[PDB]
Amino acid sequence: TLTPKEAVRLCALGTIASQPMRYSELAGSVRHFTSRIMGPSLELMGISIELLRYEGLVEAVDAMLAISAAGRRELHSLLTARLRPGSDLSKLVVALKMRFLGLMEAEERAHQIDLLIEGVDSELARLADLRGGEGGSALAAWLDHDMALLESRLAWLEDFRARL
Amino acid sequence: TLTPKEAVRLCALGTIASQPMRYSELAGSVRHFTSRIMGPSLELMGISIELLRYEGLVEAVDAMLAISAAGRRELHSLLTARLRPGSDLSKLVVALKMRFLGLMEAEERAHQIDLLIEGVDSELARLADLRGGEGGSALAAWLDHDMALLESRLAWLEDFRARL
Repeated sequence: TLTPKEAVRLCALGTIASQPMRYSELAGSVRHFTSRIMGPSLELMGISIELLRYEGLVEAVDAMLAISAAGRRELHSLLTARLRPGSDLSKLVVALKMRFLGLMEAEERAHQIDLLIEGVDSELARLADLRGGEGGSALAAWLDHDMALLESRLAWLEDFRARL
Repeated sequence: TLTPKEAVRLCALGTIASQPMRYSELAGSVRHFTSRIMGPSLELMGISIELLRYEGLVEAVDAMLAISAAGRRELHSLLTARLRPGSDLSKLVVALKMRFLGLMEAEERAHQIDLLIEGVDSELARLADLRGGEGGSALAAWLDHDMALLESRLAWLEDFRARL
């Protein structure tokens, strides 16, 4: 499974592999893509595009940049790597909140469910932003699917909240 | 958002808060619960139940143990903490695989989708293990819901694989 720095690198190397770009454009794109999927991700702000040029993964010509042979190998290595159910700890935390819901006071239980609804709403809005009409891509297909499951989760949470 | 050590602590403190238990029983329960939700989680093996007794969060009477006043405060603090879309990096990694699917060779694309199916299958089996008949709890309700969304994801991935 990839480290957060490797996930950001995968995003940068894949983005630059399609078409050459200016440093500012690449940084802006990676920041937008990663933050729409993961939320603000403030811990990743230091993971900048400057290091890629340092290791010869990206080459020049606010400079216009492009991928290199070393960058393409790193790209394939990163891209063809396994996921894990480890590296999505929120599933455990939510499962623990559900399991120990009775240990909280009534008011606090309702509040915790309100917070989960707020989070799903927020996540749907970010994915809708990223999705933008005009399908065909694996990404557009995946985003439509992920949003459909999120809409079901939102309805389930609202049902739950209404039963409390 | 909680650290992995804090999530394991939440599991331990909530489990012991219901009924007193022997060290071995508590360790076994936490290991089973956390690993069914998160997969093997081999990096968390060092996060043992021994430290809880060290900080006075749990007290004695392979010793029989029980929660203390300090443990109950820590339990509430951990239990009433926000989640984040940060701390579930697999969403980004899968989104990146979908976005850059065209950059892989045809055989590798099919293989990557086979791996995602294998992961969802595995996750469903672990959650089915944890769920065990006899509803009513927030956890049973949440697990039935999460499994329903996972079954939809499995069907979507199989559809995707059949179109390649």
